[PDB]
Amino acid sequence: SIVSLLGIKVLNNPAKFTDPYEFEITFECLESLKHDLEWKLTYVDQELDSILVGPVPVGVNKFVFSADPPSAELIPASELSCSYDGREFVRVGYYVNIVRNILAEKPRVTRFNIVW
Amino acid sequence: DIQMTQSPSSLSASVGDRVTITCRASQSVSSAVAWYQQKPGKAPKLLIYSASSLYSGVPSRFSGSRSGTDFTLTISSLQPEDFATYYCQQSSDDPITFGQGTKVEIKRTVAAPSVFIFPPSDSQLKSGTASVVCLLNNFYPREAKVQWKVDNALQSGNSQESVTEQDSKDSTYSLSSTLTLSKADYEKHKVYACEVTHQGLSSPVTKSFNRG
Amino acid sequence: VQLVESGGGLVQPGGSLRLSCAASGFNISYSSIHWVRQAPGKGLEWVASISSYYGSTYYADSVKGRFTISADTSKNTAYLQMNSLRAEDTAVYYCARSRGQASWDYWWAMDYWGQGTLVTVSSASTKGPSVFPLAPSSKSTAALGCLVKDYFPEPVTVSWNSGALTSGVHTFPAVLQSSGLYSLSSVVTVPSSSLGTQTYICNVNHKPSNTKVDKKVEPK
Repeated sequence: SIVSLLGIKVLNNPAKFTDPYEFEITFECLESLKHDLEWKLTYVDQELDSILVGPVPVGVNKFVFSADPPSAELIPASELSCSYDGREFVRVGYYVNIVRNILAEKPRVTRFNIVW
Repeated sequence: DIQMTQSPSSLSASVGDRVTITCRASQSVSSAVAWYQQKPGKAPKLLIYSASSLYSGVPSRFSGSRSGTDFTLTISSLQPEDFATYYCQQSSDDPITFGQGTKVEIKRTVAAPSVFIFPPSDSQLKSGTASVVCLLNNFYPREAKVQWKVDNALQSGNSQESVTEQDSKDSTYSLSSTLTLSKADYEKHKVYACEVTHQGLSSPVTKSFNRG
Repeated sequence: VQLVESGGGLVQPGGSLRLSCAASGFNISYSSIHWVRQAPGKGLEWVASISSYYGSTYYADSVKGRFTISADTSKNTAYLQMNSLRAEDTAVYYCARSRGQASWDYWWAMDYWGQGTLVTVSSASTKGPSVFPLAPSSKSTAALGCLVKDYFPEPVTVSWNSGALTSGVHTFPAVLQSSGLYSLSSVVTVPSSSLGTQTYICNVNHKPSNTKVDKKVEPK
């Protein structure tokens, strides 16, 4: 597995439901690659951002971003993944509790094997 | 250092045409490539980001695509507001580098220039210098040749030209050529002429005056 | 979102100047700030960038050592301290912003730009224009104009008859003369029959020297 997610740091927690999500992603890359990493943030449903990283840097690297919150117009009233060349290889889920509180101490990391 | 070779540097098109601008990267920049539009006196505006994604609020007639190190900006139906510079940019590595630019100008009928020559004013001569101005007004296309002749001695090295941008109404250009002399050099000749060559004229037109 | 540059002006070779870019509508901790410049009649060239979250800075080679980019996150402002300036640094300097910050040399597209601020580096002193008539010809549509000569620095603005005359006017872009001073001409085409019966006055305004000049253009 050439790229591995080293960690995710939620940077504004807790925050307003209307505030944007500020994340810091740390990843490692063992050797150079030809295609792009695509990072998606998703509210499970609306996509809040899709960041693109290519050429992939070798070694340990970090990036921050600010993704915009979801729209309550689409949400019923009562109610992060990465891919290489379109092949999702890691996915992290969080629980979220208007003040939002992201339960950032219990991430749920799911890894898939792909061909790079 | 990655070079973005943009082509063509200039192109001439009509409203409704399809325009293709290409940019070749000297190395792989993946898809960290953007397209910007700039109009005279204004900041660039973002059009395409990450090589093929259309930026929010850009009319759908714009589109970009990738094929290796070759990037392509395409306008499907040229509109009046679309005539401007387009720059490609890579931001995959330090340094960020731009293409050299593509000016998209409007096409129109050939129009010959109206030629005017102006002797230096008396007030300027009191200062010891003399400027002779040759004006080429409302012509198309931009390609024009002006040559100064002083008592039919060809001049070189002592003139500078300036061109307007395309006129908003009739889409023509105007050109000013300025011949700069000392007063002493100015006063030892008689016949000052500028001769203009352009597509719209069957033969060169000469405007002249006699000092005095 | 908005970007506001300030601090432009005129300095001598080897002199110093500091640009500033006040950002609003976004936190500069999660966007990269760029300076991009454009010399007169040229294309865009990247100058410097800062990733204020990581404090990492990047410079075009032609300016490394001489320029220093910095940021104040509490004021949401970036600064470009330009030292040891050269004549080839004369340009309009744009502030620009790209979303996200990377810990390495990599940026997303610049989606917002400032309006640009002119920086001139030259040994020439500030100087108001000399305005000379370009008198209409005797050999009879007629053209007349104004020669706006030997001012410094850019810009000058030219109107005719206090803005009342706009049809047929062409104001040419300035030319940097070998003397180090700028020069331009502004011309207008008018009916031949109106020469001598209509007054034509070009109004020249040169803010950098706080100078206004009106000059009436009539046949010789």
